[PDB]
Amino acid sequence: MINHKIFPTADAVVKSLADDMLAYSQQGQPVHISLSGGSTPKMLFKLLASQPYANDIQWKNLHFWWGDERCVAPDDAESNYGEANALLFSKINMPAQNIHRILGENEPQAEAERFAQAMAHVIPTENGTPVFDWILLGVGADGHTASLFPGQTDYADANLSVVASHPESGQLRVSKTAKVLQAAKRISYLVLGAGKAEIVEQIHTTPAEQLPYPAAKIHSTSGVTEWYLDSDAAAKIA
Amino acid sequence: MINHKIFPTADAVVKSLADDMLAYSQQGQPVHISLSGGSTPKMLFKLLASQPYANDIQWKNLHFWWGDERCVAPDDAESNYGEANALLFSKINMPAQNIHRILGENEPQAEAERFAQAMAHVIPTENGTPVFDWILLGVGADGHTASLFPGQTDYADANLSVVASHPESGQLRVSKTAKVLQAAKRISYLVLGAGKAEIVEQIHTTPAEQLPYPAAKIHSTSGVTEWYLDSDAAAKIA
Repeated sequence: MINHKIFPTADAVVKSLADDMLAYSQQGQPVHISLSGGSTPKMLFKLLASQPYANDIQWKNLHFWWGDERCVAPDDAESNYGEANALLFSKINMPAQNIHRILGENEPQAEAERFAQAMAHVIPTENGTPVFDWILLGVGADGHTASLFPGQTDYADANLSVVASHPESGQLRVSKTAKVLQAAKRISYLVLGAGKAEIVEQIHTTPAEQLPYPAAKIHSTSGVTEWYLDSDAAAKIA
Repeated sequence: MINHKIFPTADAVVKSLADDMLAYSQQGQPVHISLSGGSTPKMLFKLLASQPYANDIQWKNLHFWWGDERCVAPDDAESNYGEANALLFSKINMPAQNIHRILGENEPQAEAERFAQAMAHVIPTENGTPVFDWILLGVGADGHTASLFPGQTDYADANLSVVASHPESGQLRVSKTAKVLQAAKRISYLVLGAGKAEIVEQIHTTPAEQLPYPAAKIHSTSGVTEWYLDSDAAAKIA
């Protein structure tokens, strides 16, 4: 199933995400959630750290993992974990073991392997692949998602993680592979702002086969693939 | 906000709707639902009458109304209520008082007025207009919804209901007006099958002001407007 949601504002998108985080936490069983970094996740973290979310969300039932992470120390300005910690985790009461950071300070190939083994060990699996309850994703102006970049992504990668490099900066990242995104119950591309209007129009109107964009090609095989836009991102299609 | 959902099968569409019907019923308070007739509602009624829905849905909390009704006796083949009753109501335990049919056997104008007063009396209002929790809508091959037909719909009608005549047969209907649809918390256009692919593509790609279709023009003002499609109806856009 595919679900496209167009909200009037970025704030409305983030509220809807926060409401879902709360609902997940009330279910009772562990919920494994994969986090992206960037401007929309930043907004989400700030709302989640505020009342009444900070108090009402049952953080003990939620597990945070990362769809990708920059290979820098967790206190570096470019750490996804570091930003989530600064805006959210340091402001709430959540079991430390429910936060599953990628070790960006470590040798990346061995870290990708440790990260993959942790996912497979902790998260319920289907055919050996961890099944996320929810993966939050970005879409770059180049169509990338997590750190799966156009022209670098092996869609038949059987591993659960990969070391990839940013195509412009050469920065190393540890990323989930497409396989893990495809295995998830629900993945949600959070695509906000005028800056994304053009790529939205391309993905919306063009067969995925004709595009080089990982975000256009990767969907949950048997679950839900969602596109969250605000009116600015949707301005060319709605 | 606008929500588009594309499901792989008609069964999956109606499953999603029945799950929502269940959840609505579990809030220990009245939920006002407006029903359309036609193939998809038909499928929904059969599912609602099956296990586990027949027994688990708290029918005492749901109130059913009609977005439109054919001005025929309730046991006539052409009655929307009559079909809902044959497929669902006669198979479940639901208070008679919770089923608010349009009296299709009666003089249509005085019936439109009775229907209007009945909605205004018991459904919480906003600026005088009853606010439906959920309105299920069809979209005809001509773009009509409820019994609001292209070229014959007064989008500025301040009344809550209207007598309409089918443009082909002259058959009389009592319909909600556009105003009631626009005031609802949630309206959901249920558009299934290859027969709808062409008009799905037209509504999808053309500004509503350039289209004569009521279903292209009518949305919830401050709530959710949804389009539920199957792969077949989405074939020209996805």
